[PDB]
Amino acid sequence: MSTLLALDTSTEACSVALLHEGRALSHYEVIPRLHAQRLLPMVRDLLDEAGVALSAVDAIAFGRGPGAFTGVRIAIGVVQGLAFALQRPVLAVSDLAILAQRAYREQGAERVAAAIDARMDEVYWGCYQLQQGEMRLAGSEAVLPPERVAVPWDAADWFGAGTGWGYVERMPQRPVALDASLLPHAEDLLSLAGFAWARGEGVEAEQALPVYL
Amino acid sequence: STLLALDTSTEACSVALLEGRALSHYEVIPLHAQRLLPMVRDLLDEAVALSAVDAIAFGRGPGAFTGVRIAIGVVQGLAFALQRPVLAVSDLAILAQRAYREQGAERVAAAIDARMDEVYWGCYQLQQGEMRLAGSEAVLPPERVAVPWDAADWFGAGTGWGYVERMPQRPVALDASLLPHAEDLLSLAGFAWARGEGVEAEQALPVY
Amino acid sequence: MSTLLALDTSTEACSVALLHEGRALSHYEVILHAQRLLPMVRDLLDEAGVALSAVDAIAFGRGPGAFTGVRIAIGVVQGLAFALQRPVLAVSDLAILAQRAYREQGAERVAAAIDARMDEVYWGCYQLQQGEMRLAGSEAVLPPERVAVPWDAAADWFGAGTGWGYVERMPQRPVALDASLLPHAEDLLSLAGFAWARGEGVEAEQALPVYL
Amino acid sequence: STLLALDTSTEACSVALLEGRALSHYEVIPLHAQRLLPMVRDLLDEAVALSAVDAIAFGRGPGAFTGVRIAIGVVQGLAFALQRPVLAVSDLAILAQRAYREQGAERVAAAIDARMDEVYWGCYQLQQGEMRLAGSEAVLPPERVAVPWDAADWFGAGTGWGYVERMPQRPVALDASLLPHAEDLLSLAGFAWARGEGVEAEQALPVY
Amino acid sequence: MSTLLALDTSTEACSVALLHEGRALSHYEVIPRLHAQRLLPMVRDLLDEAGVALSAVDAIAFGRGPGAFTGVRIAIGVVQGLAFALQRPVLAVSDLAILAQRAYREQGAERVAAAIDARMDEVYWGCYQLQQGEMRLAGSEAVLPPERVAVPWDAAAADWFGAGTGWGYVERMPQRPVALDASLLPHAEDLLSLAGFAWARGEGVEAEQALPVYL
Amino acid sequence: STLLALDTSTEACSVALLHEGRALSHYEVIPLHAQRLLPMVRDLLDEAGVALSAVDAIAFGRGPGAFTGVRIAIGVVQGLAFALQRPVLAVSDLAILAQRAYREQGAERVAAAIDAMDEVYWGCYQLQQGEMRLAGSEAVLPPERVAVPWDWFGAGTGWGYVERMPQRPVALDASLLPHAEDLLSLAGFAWARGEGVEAEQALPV
Ligand code: NA
Ligand code: NA
Ligand code: NA
Ligand code: NA
Repeated sequence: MSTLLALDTSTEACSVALLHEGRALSHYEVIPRLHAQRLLPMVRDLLDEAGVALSAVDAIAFGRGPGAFTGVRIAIGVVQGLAFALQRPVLAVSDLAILAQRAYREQGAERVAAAIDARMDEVYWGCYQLQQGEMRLAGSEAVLPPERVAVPWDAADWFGAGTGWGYVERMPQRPVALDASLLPHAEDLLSLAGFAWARGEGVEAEQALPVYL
Repeated sequence: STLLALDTSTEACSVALLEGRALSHYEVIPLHAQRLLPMVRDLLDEAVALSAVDAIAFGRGPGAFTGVRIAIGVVQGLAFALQRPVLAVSDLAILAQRAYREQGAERVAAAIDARMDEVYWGCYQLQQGEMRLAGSEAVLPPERVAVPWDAADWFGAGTGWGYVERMPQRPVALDASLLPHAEDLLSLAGFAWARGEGVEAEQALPVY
Repeated sequence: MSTLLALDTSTEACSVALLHEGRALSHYEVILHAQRLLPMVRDLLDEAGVALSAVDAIAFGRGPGAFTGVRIAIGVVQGLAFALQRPVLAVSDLAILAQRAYREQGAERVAAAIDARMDEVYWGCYQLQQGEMRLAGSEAVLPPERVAVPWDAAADWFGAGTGWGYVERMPQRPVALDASLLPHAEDLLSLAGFAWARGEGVEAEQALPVYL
Repeated sequence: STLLALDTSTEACSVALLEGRALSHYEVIPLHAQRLLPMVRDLLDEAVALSAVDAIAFGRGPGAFTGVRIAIGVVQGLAFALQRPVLAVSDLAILAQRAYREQGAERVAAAIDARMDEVYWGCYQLQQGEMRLAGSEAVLPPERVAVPWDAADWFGAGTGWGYVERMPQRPVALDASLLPHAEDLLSLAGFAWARGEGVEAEQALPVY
Repeated sequence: MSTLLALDTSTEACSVALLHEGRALSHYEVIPRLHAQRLLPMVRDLLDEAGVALSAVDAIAFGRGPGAFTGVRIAIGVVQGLAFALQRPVLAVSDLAILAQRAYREQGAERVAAAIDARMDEVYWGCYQLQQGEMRLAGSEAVLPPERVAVPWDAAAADWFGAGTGWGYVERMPQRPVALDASLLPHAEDLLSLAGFAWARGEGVEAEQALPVYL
Repeated sequence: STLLALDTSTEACSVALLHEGRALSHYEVIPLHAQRLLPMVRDLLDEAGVALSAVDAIAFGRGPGAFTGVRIAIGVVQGLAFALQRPVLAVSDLAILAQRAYREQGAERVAAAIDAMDEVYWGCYQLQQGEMRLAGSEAVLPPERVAVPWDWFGAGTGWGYVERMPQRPVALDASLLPHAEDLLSLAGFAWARGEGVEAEQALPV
């Protein structure tokens, strides 16, 4: 039924995805910070390949951060512009959540501690737990030095996801399994956006905003 | 009486008002020093004069260190210039009252996520119309957390319940995503105002 | 009939402006633009009672200026322009200063300087040609000591922009200067007028910042 | 005109007021949500009606993340209920004006200590009666700090000058212990008010 | 009979051109994109549009500057890489000459003083005069403060045109022409015209050889 | 797989080839890259008895490093790949340093640094199955702000600004530059994972 567009430029990965008639399509490229250069062309190519008009889009999902300061904000701008002009709602979704949901798609983890490298020798951190198909946040998200990091579980199997885990040796807990290369991917944003769209969580374009931690 | 209710203690930003009618505005976005005042103005006009307000209620915390303090400063300012009293209410209590209104929970163990791998903890039991603190509020690791009832049927409300697995006891049902809501603060303020609990603007302060 | 929307967030100023049926409206506020720019755009179209569908091109400040601020404008403009299928008009923020200084003080020769990161200034010199401040030479990012005008030693010229807080380290200085001017969308719009008239518009995808 | 001036951006807590007379109250203690409002009341009475105030000035920062925000919230509240405009002023500028009034410095490199081993940096030059920003304010490591004058005679004011040894240039004289003072904010507000720079209570916000 | 590919990325403009069987074809695009993105796609599009295979190219011309020494560097590398792989000669051509050839094509000017803005209060300077359809340098190019630039013809009696961004400095120059165009930029089509004259003289350098480009 | 690898990221100029599982390399320090790179490619090719048409993919140092030298190697690579119709492999110069310092000094973990005005290019790498993989993220920072993600080596031009790092290492080489053989190593890893891209998309950091 619902046609949803998903954009993420919060990290080194620039990706875009489209839900249309139950089918999901994605483009994903890693570049460094040429995002402004490549985000629209990608939307254009995806719509073109799918044969979907932009007017067909019911809502635009975006990675709201945390991640790169300028990166995140490029996504925000494009999305703001698109949704205001179309007069459609937007869905803000955490990049830590996107990480979590990807680790669930690719590695089958149901309990993920998402961590993203951050400026000034901290990392962004949020732990997620599968609930009815959706990785949902457990506790709160934060920017912490890797030393002060902690899980909300006890004996439980969990996964370390994201480039924050480059700091694993400096961190209290080590998980049974881990992936420190993993980036937010728009395909997974699209899944999360679906759950949010089902609960009707969409907002006006003016409120498409980045997070502060 | 006409009462005004503000809360910025969590991700949630919320304002509410009580002539005899009761209205609420609730927006989840982390910024609070930007959207608070507008929400006030939007509500006063879409319902009423500001100088008609007899008292102002607020979340005193616990919660976000800066968040609670923004609401306090606003309330401190509003009330001083108006020369009206204020109504200090706990955010754990608001959660309690919310879980009552929403799911009919008469016994609510409220837990809000705190810094440094801890939770703010408070247990509330429905007395007359109101959730009321059973014992005292604390800041604890999740493994040291405890309830004052026998385990009876009780509810877990708030973000602190992300740590449920690490706690020594779990309720039948719980909502890990509940946040303090200004409507519920307003209910709680009714009880406090009717009991003459108001204080002068200066004494409006966050909890420690 | 050409209707032009103009956005600028390159510096602490956030401004929008509209050109419709030979009329020019503009708002300007000095204060996180991501919160403010789009609401301003809304209020403005409302105040002029115009619809976004009417707009033929969107003009923007392409920098130089704040790295992230420029990018916020570029992102919104890209997004508006793509959904609307309209072309975009890139205009320099140094040019906008020059155009403002001409409007506000009659200066026909303006050395625009915007304070840049790491003890440098963005520098560009402009002179009036048929009512448009046009670039004379190149824009650059320079230490203030290495800054130079393309004109003969005082006709008079004017120093415009926050780069002029460095006037004492510069090898020369004008008779008059305003180190407090910021880009203003009304001037962006005047400039846009000229660029639209020469068909300088480009696809939404190409709305990008400059690097100096 | 009658103007009110608050600042809680540093350790210092300070309030000041301008009928034609000018009075100041200044106390150094780290708490601000407690002593601010009283200082307001003490000053209004030992001099004047609150509803007589035409505008309110405040330190917008930089400084203490929570500190600045407490003053903002107070000012946001006061001004809204009074329905008067507000006057945003930088704390680095206040330092500049203070070092002028106190030691006669016409060129002041203001530096306030910041988190994460950095300093807030702003250079000010006396123009007409007022210190005015030369270039822009920044948050820098002390080794990257730079002045916009030739080295002429200039002054270093504020806590950021604890890091002087790590900076690439040092002035003839400096005061590492200066803090923003409400008197000086009030001077700076005069210039801003006379230029019609006031804004509506909501737009009162801290700097980033 | 000769097939030449031409590209220029020395300024804000990216342009590409092709001589094939006596016909010229060119695309010119002015954009803020970094060239690295757009130069190859433009080459691709032009070849496909003309129906010419890369392997049919006899030689490749490029503007060797002066100009933005980022876009010039891009050009030097692409062309050297394309030519190393094809094993075909390279034809370095001055951007000051390209301007002259352009002012001649567009404006009819047979004597052109090309000037391009340079770093640090200087301009790149070169004077050009028509010979047999080709604008030809007289006598060398320099990077000079604007007060020292000079023309080799009589500044007043002769008819000459000023071309390029350096003419921003015209007030500081010891002479000026009746007409100038300080916005004029290099165009690959005029690079092509000049490449043909150079090719016809047996110019052309293997990619391996030291390139007559001094940056 | 026949792989060709090029670096002019810094002052050093180097090229390498992997043909028939043999790895060959030419290294030369010369402050002149738009002049010596292609000769080096041709010489190395002769010495391997390989024709450029044999090559399946072309690796290059994408930076960071000297802005001129990087932009030329990028351009050369794009040109080669467009004409041969071959994919390209972008590899960080900081990773290349880290791979060199492993091969040469045995270092199982490296903190690569390259001088940029004031700031220096920073990246920390760890060995994982013979490949020096990035730990956190690469960054441009002033020398003082530099952090580490952890018996660890310090590599590159940027370790000349050692004082107030704040951390000093076990051992270090402040004159270590990127080397094509180590770019080659890293490329083989990238190749094997299907990381190749179009010539069009070869771009610097
Ligand atoms: Na980090
Ligand atoms: Na500067
Ligand atoms: Na060009
Ligand atoms: Na010049």
